[PDB]
Amino acid sequence: RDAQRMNILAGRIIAETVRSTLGPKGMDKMLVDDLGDVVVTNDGVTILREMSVEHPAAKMLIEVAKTQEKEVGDGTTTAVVVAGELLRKAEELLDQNVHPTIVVKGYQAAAQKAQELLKTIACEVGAQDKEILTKIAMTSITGKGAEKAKEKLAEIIVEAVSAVVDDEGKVDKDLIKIEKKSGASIDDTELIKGVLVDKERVSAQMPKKVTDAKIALLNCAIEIKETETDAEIRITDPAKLMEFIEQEEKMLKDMVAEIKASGANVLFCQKGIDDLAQHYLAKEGIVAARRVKKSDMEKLAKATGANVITNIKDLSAQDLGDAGLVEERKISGDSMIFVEECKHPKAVTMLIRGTTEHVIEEVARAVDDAVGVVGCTIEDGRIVSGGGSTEVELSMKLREYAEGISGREQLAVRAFADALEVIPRTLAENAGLDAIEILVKVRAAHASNGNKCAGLNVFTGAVEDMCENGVVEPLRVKTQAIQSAAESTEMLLRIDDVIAAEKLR
Repeated sequence: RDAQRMNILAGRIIAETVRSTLGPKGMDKMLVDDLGDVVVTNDGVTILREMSVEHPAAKMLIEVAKTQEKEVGDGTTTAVVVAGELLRKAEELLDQNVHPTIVVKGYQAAAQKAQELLKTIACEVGAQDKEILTKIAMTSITGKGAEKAKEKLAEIIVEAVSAVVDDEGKVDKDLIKIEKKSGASIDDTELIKGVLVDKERVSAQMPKKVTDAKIALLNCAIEIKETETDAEIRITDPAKLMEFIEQEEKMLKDMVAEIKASGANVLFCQKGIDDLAQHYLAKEGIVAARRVKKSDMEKLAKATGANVITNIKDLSAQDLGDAGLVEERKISGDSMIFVEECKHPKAVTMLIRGTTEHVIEEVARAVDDAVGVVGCTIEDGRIVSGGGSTEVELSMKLREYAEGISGREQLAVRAFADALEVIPRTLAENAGLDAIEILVKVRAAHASNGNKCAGLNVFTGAVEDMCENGVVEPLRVKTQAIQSAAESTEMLLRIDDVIAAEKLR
C-alpha cells in the first residue's frame, strides 16, 4: 500500500551482514552463488562488489563508499553500519505521523554542529614527536601477527617518514621502495639510504669500493648497433666472413673507450652484453651490470640529476650522476651492491628479511598500509582517540545543544545521539561481554573534568587510556565518516515517491 514502509526495512539487511566484520574479530558469512566461487576473506567493501541487489536504495550507498576508500583506504564500513542504525530509531518517531522535512533537518543540524566539536577534541602533534609517531605505528602492525620483533619495525618506519619530510610538510609514498629478499630472520632487517641490487659484478677484476663514482645510464643495449633507417646485410664473397668479426673490434673499441674518457667509474645496462665487450671493460676496470628494470632506471636519474644517454658518442659530463659510496658485500644471504647516497637523500627504500617466501609477503603488506595511516597525520597534523572514544563524548554534548532548539522537534536531534552508541556496542559484543552494564563506566571518565582519552580495550577487556596502550586513528577518517553519514541518510529521508516508470535509457 504505502510501499515506503517496505523499503525502510530493506536497508536493515546489508548493514547487519557487514557489522561483525569490523575490527580485530569478525566471523565471515560467505554467500557463495551457484558457481561455487568461495572467497573467505574478512572484508566488508569486497562483499558489496559481488552480490545481487534487491532494491535500488541499496545501490546508492555503494557510491559514497568507493569515493571514500580511494581517498582514505579504511573506515568506509564504519559509516554504513551507523547509518542503518539511524533508520531503525527513526521508526519510533515515524509512527507519530511526523513530516520528513522536520526530521531530515534534525540530522543536518546535529551533523553541522559536530564539525566544530571534533576540532577542539583533536590534539595537535608535530613532525618530530617520537612518542606519538611510535604508538600509531605499533597499533596497526599488532593486528598482522608478528611477535618476532614488532618493536624494532615501529622504530625504523618512524625514522623513515620523519627523515623525508619535505619543506611543505607533505609525504610521497613513491619515495619509499620495498625489497622482498629472504634471509635468516627478521632480526636482520635494516633500512639503507639508497638502493640495492642483487646483480653482482660480472668480472672480479673490477673495483670493489669506489668513492664518488660518476653514474651513467644507457637506455640502449651494449651489443651490435643498427641504424634507425632500414638496412640489411648483404654477403656475396665468402672471404668477407672474417671482416664482420674484425669490424666489431673497432666499433666496440672507440665506443667503449669513450666511457673511460668521460670519467665514468660505474656503468649500468638493461639487456645483455656482447661477448667481446667483456674484454674492453677488463683492461679499463669499470663497474658494470645487466638486467635492470626500466622503472629503476628513472629513480636513479631523478634521485641524482643524471640523464639517460641513448648514444654513447653524444656523452657529456653534465649528464653523469654522482654516487655516494658503492660497494658489494653480504648481509646474511646473497651478496648485493649498496649504491648509497647520504649527501642528499631524495628517495629512500626498505629491505625486509624472513625465513621463507611465505613469511615476507605477509609483512610486505603491512609496510604499505602503515605508511597510509601515518602518511595522513604528517599532512594534517591532527589526531583523535581511537577505539570508538569519540562518539560517546559528543553524544553527551549534543543533548545540551538540543535544549536550545525549542518547539516539538528537539526529540529528533536527541534521537540521533542515542544511535551513536552502536560503535562501542559492536566491539563489546564481539569480545564476549555484556554491552548494557559496561556503558555506564565509560561515562564516568567523561562526566565533568574527566580525561578525554578513555576507551574500552578489546585485549585487556577494561576501560583504559588510548594514549597509553597506543590506540589512535587519523582525523580525516572521522570528518569524512560524519560528513558522509550525514549525507548518506538524506538519500532515504528525502525520497518519498516510488519510481515505477518504464523505459529509462
